[PDB]
Amino acid sequence: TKPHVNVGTIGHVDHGKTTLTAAITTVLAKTYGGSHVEYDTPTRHYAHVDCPGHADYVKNMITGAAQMDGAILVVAATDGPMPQTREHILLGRQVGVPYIIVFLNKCDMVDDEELLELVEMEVRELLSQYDFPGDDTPIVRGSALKALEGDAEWEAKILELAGFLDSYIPEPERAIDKPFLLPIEDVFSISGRGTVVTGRVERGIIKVGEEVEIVGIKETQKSTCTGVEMFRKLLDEGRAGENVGVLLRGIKREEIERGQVLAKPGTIKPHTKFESEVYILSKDEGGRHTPFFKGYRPQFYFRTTDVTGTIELPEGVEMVMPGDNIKMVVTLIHPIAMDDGLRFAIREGGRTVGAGVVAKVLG
Amino acid sequence: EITASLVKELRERTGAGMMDCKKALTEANGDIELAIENMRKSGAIKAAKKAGNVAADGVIKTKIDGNYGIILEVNCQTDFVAKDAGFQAFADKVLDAAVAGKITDVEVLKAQFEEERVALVAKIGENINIRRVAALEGDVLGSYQHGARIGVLVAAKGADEELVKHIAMHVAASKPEFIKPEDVSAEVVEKEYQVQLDIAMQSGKPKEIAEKMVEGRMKKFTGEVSLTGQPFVMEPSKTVGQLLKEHNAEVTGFIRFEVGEGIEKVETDFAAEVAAMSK
Ligand SMILES: Nc1nc2c(ncn2[C@@H]2O[C@H](COP(=O)(O)OP(=O)(O)O)[C@@H](O)[C@H]2O)c(=O)[nH]1
Repeated sequence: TKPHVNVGTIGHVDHGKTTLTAAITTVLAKTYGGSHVEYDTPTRHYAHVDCPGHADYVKNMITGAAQMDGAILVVAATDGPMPQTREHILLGRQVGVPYIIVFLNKCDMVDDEELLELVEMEVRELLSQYDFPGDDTPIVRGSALKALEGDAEWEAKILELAGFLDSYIPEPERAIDKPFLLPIEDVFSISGRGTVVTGRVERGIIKVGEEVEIVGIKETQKSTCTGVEMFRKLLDEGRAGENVGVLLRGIKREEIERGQVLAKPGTIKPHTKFESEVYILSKDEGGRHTPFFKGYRPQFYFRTTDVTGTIELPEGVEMVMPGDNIKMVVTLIHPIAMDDGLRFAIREGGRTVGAGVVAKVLG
Repeated sequence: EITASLVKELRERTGAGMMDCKKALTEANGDIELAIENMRKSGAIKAAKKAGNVAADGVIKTKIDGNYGIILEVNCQTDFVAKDAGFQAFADKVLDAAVAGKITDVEVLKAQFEEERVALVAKIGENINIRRVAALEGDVLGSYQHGARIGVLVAAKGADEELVKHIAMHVAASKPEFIKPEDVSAEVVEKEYQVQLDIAMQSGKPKEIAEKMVEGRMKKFTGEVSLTGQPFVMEPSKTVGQLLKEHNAEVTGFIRFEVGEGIEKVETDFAAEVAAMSK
């Protein structure tokens, strides 16, 4: 299957994001044949969204919209960066977009080479101010509208941008290529065979003979896989995406529980305290009807289980209303296997009232 | 004499568009001050072009000076601009002036700041609008800001800083439109009575039953729209009226603004807009 890359455009309302995206689709179709937009290069398939609003983007990211692998910052060369260009880039930094490419639009309306260079240097300096690698950032001098009007010269610049999408955004790592992880759903005992834990392999592959760690909730344990099965039939291995039962050596039924994960040794750790970005459902989205305050003590649902936590609101924030998005520091009552980027639900009484992403593990 | 370096200098001073700077400087024979003046006239026409755009984002700001408080809405098109330091500084400057001058007529505030607004629009490239302003006067005043999107002023008697803050937070969350249930006019209560009786009647409730149910609904109605009849958001087993009585306090006034109130949410379909251009 052709690699999938999630990109997005960000920039001033007037600087041509829509025109560019249309031009990318048009030129890639003419060249290579065949809400969000999609387009393909010979080597990659792209899903492309717009980022018109800061809060809107953060909410979308939290509620499930796949994070951008890369962003295209669109700046018209006629103006150069706007004051709010730093807020566009600051959004990128805040959600941690791994790469930014710049498309300098409307270069057909700028005659002076020295002026294009001033604009370019400003953009590089802004990028570096927010710790993007401004010196090494690809900047394409193009014209969305003229490319869309089929001017050969400017079509080539659309193809150039596409080349950088291809070369500068590394191929996103596939689940199967990541270190093994299975979230445990159920635990059964089998006499004359031993303990079996079930779940859907989230990443990687588990084979008979391989060591695993059992991580979260309780002190980590290690075991060896002595079998893998699917609907009571033995498999040589279990792969990412597959619902399996993993048979374990020696370890006993009472020593393992739902909410723990099976993992390749050394690749995931349990934590209790983390920084997060959260979104609280509105009433119409089936959420809370009323605000909560500093003493709110919900459950945090990680993969297969709830863990109670307390919260620390940001400085100056005393109230959270339905529909809000905010940052919060969460301290769980016991550890759970986690990495930066892990999504969770916020629940009360077993009902989902919000969503979050782990931004930064602390302890 | 229109060097890149001279263009650079004018751009750092004004934050104006690169090409706009080049043009103004060229017409001014290189005089920076004259170019800034030229850009000033140009800018009114740039802003006029944006004045028709819906500006439903922006900020609410509040400021108190003793017995006088101001609440203010300043709009822009995107929340990226609402966060920008320059937009923030403009809204703060407008606020400071409204407090200092005790200005409650938004057209006075608009007139005072039109030139600055235009220069800001010309450089930010979004419609910006000073939309509304109000004052609250009171013995004790407090405010609450729920981020930039909701602001509240509360006026009280007999209430300490914390109590006033908590009532302002309550108002922000629960949007009463009256202070007390008895402040709802007899005329409004009688109209709402007829609304509810019509509804109750057509659901098959016999007249005598409907009438008595609706009398109950009117108490619920004037409670729900009044501050003192609402359940206190921080302890909803009590009303705000009970809270105030526990503290031997009263509320004499409040005002809540929320950004974009009364401006229709424009929906955007990015995929469709891209397809439209793909002719
Ligand atoms: N001159 C010129 N204008 C462009 C070009 N690409 C985009 N634009 C401008 O971009 C504007 C619309 O694109 P966009 O920035 O997405 O704004 P929106 O569609 O109004 O939300 C149009 O008014 C065009 O003038 C280009 O290559 N040349």
